[PDB]
Amino acid sequence: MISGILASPGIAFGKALLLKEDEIVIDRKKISADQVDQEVERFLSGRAKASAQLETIKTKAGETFGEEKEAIFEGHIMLLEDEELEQEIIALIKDKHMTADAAAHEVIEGQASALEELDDEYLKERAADVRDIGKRLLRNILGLKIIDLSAIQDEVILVAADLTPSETAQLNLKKVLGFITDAGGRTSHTSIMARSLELPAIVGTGSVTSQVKNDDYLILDAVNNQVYVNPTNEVIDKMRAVQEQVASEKAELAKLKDR
Repeated sequence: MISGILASPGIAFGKALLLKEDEIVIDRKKISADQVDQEVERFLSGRAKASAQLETIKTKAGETFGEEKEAIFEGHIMLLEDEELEQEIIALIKDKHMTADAAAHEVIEGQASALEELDDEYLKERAADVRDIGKRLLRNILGLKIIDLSAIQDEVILVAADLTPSETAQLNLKKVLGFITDAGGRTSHTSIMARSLELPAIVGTGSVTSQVKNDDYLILDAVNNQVYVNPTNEVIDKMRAVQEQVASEKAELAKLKDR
């Protein structure tokens, strides 16, 4: 079947919520000196909103997990406000006649690749987290729609190949019944949420993200390390009784202490 790494015990039932994102496309058209002024406004002005959005998330990381994680997000903000990167990005637009989205991606292309050459869990993770900062800037300059994961109204299971610390830091723990992703690794941030929250979870799904679609009915067994896809009603009744029978057994244990 599908055997994952089992993060925490606990049976849960819910629909599959797949997170689908459209790839970002960069425009490589060369602009004229007349539109160059517009690129700087979108860039300088974009930082106005990006600095604010990233700044708000920074607090969520501290109010959600504690000051220990808040320091990591504070460092990312320093990169965006580095006066050094600003001069380089501005020069590329005016020197190479590149669009703000195009010039910005070039700088981000080397910042991420450079961090990958370091063999440290902190610096390496910074490579992936830094790339995320560039994606946020690109999404704001083009006015791309932003997915608000905190606006979920139906409790369901969250399924994704992997979540980045920023997305996990802003995830709403009250609207998600559990997490099931295909990132079985000690460095998987999703696994860390499960250990601190002890909520039932799995990460070594392997390739379930490539075999399930949003709205699929999934049962998390968190007992024998197996997930059921498209289970029959007869099978659902069998699993529903096992988890529920456990809750009733706890009440009976209180009466067995007097004999």
